[PDB]
Amino acid sequence: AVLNQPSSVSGSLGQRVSITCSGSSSNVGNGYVSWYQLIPGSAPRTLIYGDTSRASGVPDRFSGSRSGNTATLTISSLQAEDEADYFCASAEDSSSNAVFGSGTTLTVLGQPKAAPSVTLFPPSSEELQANKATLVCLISDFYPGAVTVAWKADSSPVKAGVETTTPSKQSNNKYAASSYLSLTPEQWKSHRSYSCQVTHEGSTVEKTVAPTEC
Amino acid sequence: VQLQESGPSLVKPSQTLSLTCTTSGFSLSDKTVGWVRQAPGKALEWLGSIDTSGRTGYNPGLKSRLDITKDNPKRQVSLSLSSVTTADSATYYCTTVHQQTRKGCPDGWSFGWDCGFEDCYDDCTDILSSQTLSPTDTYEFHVDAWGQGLLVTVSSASTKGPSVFPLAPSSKSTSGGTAALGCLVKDYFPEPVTVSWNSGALTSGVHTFPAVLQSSGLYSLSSVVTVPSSSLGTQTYICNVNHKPSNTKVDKKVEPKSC
Repeated sequence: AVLNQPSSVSGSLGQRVSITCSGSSSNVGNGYVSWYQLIPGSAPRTLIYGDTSRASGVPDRFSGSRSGNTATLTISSLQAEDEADYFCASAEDSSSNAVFGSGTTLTVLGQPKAAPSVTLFPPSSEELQANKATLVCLISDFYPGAVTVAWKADSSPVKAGVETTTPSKQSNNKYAASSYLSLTPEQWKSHRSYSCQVTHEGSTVEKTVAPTEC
Repeated sequence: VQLQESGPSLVKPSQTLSLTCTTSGFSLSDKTVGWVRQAPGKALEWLGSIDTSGRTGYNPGLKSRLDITKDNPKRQVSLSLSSVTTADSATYYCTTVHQQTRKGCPDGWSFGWDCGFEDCYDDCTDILSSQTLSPTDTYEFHVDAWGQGLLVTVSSASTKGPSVFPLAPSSKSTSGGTAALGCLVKDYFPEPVTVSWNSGALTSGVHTFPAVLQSSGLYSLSSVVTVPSSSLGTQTYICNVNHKPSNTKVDKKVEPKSC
């Protein structure tokens, strides 16, 4: 029981963008569609209510419309802060029976490319004294949001103990990701070095730490 | 208008999830309060509401497990969701909602009262051969104000507070004038954890990464901050980790290495 939205919508800065919301006569055909914006780390925000009315604080470039059982949210000129998930909604058979749309992820294109900054932290003395060891490879300030991460022990590939997060946006609208290598204190002390290597577009950055250097 | 969700961060399968919304800045006899949730990677999902007359309405697909009550003097609204499974792990939002049922007649058709006199008529002049259609009710819904939301995890695994370790700056984390330092927040359950720096005084250049679910079933995350390299000898840096699911807060001073 969801209203049909496209899963993904993209546009470049300044371009026109429309998100559709197709239901039936029993929901959208009721004629009172609402729209909501979800930015990660923020609570949902009401954009449109009653097909076309804008909520408080919503910029004029957002407009809503409805043609029969299909409603449309339109951004007249895409701006960087519009990157978010968007949801339509409508009552059905009752004002207290709400159906939300399936959701649309809006990606705004056009921002400059940026090579990642990489910092590799060795296990802390506190963690080692607690019989654990975690190497932390933090990757920040890159665009586009796709990297490949590999680990080395000395010059040999690491085939176990690695966990890596999916890249997500920082507050400056660039991407960051993290990767962890879990080791025993013995494994850490027995090798001459460990490395985190990050590949982005046509470059690879490798950071190395060594137990003897600290 | 304030909306504050409270309740457990972790519930076991088959148990009953019970949440409370404490409200301020309006009257529960003037505004209706609703519940919405969003499971990870899924769309927003309506739960139900209780209106200014005390009438409850629910999501039909979840009605068999839902109960919503309110206490007007205490300004609180309560939600109960029984027989939970992992599909019920979600962020639960308390909201104020616009709800209205409108009763009307189609285009051209008018009510018997409108035709010049409770049913819908086409020709107000030839009232003797006009058809009497019952009105079609339209329903208005939208969310007015949104609470911040409370993350709830359904699992048989047990709560675990985090261990916090420093990610200390050295010659290998400096980029000339700036240096990266951070905190590793290791082995906690369930989500979420929030991290501030220097009790919120330090905000520029901070990034807290999303957590990894390790093979052990425990989460870990990191938070990093970029600071002036010249400050490392004199300025103190403390990461403040909050794990509400375990009622734990940890402050950790991050000391620069002499290496």
